[PDB]
Amino acid sequence: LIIKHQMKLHLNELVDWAWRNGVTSEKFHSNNGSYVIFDHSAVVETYIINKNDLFNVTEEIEITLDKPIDYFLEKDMYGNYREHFGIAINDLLFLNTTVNIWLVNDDNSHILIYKDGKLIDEYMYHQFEYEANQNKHIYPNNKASGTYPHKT
Amino acid sequence: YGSDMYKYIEQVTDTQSQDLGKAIENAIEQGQTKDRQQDKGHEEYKDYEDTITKS
Repeated sequence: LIIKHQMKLHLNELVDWAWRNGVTSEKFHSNNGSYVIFDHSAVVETYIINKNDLFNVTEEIEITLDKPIDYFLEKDMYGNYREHFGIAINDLLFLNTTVNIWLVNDDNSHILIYKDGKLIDEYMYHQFEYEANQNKHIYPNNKASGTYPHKT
Repeated sequence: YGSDMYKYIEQVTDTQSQDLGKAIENAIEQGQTKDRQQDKGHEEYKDYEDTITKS
């Protein structure tokens, strides 16, 4: 169960993500045409990069029982709701009692991943990911934060 | 030969153990209470005071 996740990151977030998920050599372009070049997992050359510049990066999050999940919500068969941070699903002491497990997406939106004793397949997960936060209005805000740097 | 021989020379018994326990207890309690109070009051009184004045 591997899920593509495309996001836009500032320079600090992009550098952090690149160093955590090792990149040997790659050039990342930004919203405003600035670029940063990683060579041998070390920053080498950066163009004129202003604040609020957005870089597009796609990361794969894979949801499996054995690997840890950053934030999930578990419902016992008795009716108790608990939340667990950064532990695998199998790491629960008594997985026998657990009925449902929902991933949490930092938007306070729950996506069902574990029901009826088995993981949710990829396509039902896509359906639930669309379905969880339908009426999510994002604030519209645009600032150019740049101008053609050279004298032309 | 070697050092291990000493272990046999003086009877040595190595003992290990490991106990791993798990326990989940779930208790559900429900309670209902019904009360009913009914009171009655009744009081009656009488007074008499006679004042006689001279001036």
